[PDB]
Amino acid sequence: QKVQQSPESLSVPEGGMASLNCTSSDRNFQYFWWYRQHSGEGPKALMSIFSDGDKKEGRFTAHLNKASLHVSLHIRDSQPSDSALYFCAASEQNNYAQGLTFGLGTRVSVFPYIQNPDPAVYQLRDSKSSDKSVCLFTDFDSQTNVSQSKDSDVYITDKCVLDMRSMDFKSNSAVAWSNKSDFACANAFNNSIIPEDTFFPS
Amino acid sequence: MGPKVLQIPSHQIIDMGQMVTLNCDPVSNHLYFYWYKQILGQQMEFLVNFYNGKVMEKSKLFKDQFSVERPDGSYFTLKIQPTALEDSAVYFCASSFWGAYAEQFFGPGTRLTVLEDLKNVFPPEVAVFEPSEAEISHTQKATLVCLATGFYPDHVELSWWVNGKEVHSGVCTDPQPLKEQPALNDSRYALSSRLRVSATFWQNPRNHFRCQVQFYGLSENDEWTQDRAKPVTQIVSAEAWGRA
Repeated sequence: QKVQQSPESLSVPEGGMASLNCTSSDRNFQYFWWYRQHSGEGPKALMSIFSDGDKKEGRFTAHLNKASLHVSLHIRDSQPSDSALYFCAASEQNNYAQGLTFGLGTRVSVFPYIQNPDPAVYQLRDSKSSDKSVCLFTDFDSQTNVSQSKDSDVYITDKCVLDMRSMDFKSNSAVAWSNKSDFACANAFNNSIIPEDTFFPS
Repeated sequence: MGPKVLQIPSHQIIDMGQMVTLNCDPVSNHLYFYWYKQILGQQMEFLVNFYNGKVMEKSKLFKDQFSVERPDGSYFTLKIQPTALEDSAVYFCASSFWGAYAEQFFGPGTRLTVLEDLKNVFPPEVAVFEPSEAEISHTQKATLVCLATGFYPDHVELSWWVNGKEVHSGVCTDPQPLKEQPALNDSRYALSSRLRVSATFWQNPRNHFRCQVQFYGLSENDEWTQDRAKPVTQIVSAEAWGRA
């Protein structure tokens, strides 16, 4: 494509730094931009990067190397709100406004440090049908990877971070469910390397 | 900040070979109007722009099947006809002031799903799973889980309502749905969400929790001849009460 972005995705610890890159072959590109798209929203311009050198706006610094048409974005002290899809976009010079050419984007995920981990797998029963349940793997730290199911009849979500704002408490969780006759929470996350001390209530 | 670009409808399903019109309300005093197409929730492509009553630029992707206009006082519109499976995408409208250097302001997008046949369209079933006594005892917190299952296409919005008002704190919803039968090209989907509250809040029989799933389905104009209820745009919910 005309604009090539890297990396494809990036996980960044809260408070950590991130660098995104954008290269292009088309020397007619004159006006470069960084756009951000939060889930379910339209893209929103973060900042233009039209001039050779650094452009600092708070925690964000865009940089353009006009000679090589290298564009970058550096994020300091990364925040949860920074998790989003980041696009490089460019257009040519013309008296008349032009359509933007976009890179494929980098999905940036800023993950929390779990100060007080308490990894556990709980069984939760359907409020209308107590015979039906899901398994909730929760409260693990950032070092735990939740692997996808290797069993087509077992469904396992990716991890999700929730934020109990008033308590300044964040926690990771993933959910697993199945109608398999022998499914049990004790075995739901067998395809993942989970903490040896994970709590499994009787 | 300031006025936002608006788009109608947020979601649309259409039968292959028909006509669809997507509507955009640009920032009031902007001069340039654009359409873009986003594929698979990532790749973004320019289609066309419009200035002083006429199309200006258009990409190789702006087909003869496409038309745009903006009658005075009316919406800026993109019309597609005849639709094809490949036209399935999220279409974003944008607007800007004068200049190739001008910031382009984007709308929220319209997700257009073109289907070979509408018989595959299904609304979600929804269930809420109550917090575990073990979690309450262990952490003094209480996690509810909502599961939306069996829907197609992937046209849902999930929200949590506590005592009749929507909540965002303590919520996390999967950014992507799972395919229930990943081998099938028309597989139905499942989506989960969590809402976590203090044990003290859950351990109260007067506190009410509802998971709401807005489904965007068939239109009044869409034909339906099957026995099951026409799978129209609708809300499906599940609920739980706290327990002392």
